Amino acid sequence: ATQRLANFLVHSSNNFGAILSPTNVGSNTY
Amino acid sequence: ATQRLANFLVHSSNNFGAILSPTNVGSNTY
Amino acid sequence: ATQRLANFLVHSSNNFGAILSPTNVGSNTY
Amino acid sequence: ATQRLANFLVHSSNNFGAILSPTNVGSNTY
Amino acid sequence: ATQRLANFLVHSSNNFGAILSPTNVGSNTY
Amino acid sequence: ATQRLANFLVHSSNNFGAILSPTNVGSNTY
Amino acid sequence: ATQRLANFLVHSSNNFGAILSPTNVGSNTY
Amino acid sequence: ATQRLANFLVHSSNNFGAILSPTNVGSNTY
Amino acid sequence: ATQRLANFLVHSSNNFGAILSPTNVGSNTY
Amino acid sequence: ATQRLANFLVHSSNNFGAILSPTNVGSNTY
Repeated sequence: ATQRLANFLVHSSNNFGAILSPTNVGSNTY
Repeated sequence: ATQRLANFLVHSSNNFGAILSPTNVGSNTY
Repeated sequence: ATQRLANFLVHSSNNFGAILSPTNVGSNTY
Repeated sequence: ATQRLANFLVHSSNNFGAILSPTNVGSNTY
Repeated sequence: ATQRLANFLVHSSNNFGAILSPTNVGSNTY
Repeated sequence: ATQRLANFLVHSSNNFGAILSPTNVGSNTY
Repeated sequence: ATQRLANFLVHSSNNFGAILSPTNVGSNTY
Repeated sequence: ATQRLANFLVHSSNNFGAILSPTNVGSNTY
Repeated sequence: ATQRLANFLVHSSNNFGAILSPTNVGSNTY
Repeated sequence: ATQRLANFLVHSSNNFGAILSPTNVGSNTY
């Protein structure tokens, strides 16, 4: 059992409210 | 069992409310 | 058992409310 | 059991309120 | 059981309020 | 616009690999 | 726009590897 | 825009490796 | 924009390794 | 923009290693 993972960015959330408008953006390139 | 994964971005959510308008955007390129 | 995965973006959700209008957009290119 | 992980950035959250507009951005490159 | 992790940056949060607009940004490179 | 939701459990995922065998189980009752 | 939500449990994930076998279980009751 | 949420438990994750077997359990009651 | 949230417990994570077996449990009651 | 939050407990983490088995437990009551 082997895994090779190239460069990355990791995040996580939960969010709740009366009004939600989180902005999440990313434009990564190979 | 082997896996090779190129560069990536990972996120996760759950969200709830009276009004939901999260913006999620991404335009990655090979 | 082998897998090769090129560059990618991954997200996940569940969302619920009185009014839902999440925006999800992406325009990735090979 | 072996894993190789290239350079990365990791964050995590939960957030809630009356109005949510967190900005999360990243544009990492291989 | 072996893991090799390249250079990285790690952070964590929870945040809540009436108005949330945290900015989180990063543009790391391989 | 009104919604009434009784007690519940919520989860979400994405998963991938060479071999996948996640177990998800639940037996809730009214 | 009004929502009423009874008692609940919320979680979220993404997971990946060579072998995946997460266990997720719940048996909530009304 | 109004929301009423009863007692709850919230968590979030991302996890990855060669072998994954997280256990997540909950049996909440109304 | 108004939100009312009853008593709760909040946590967050990211975790990774060769072998993952975190235990997360909760049995809250209304 | 108004929020009312009842009594709560908040924690956060990130954890990683060769073997992970954190225990997180809670059984709060309304």
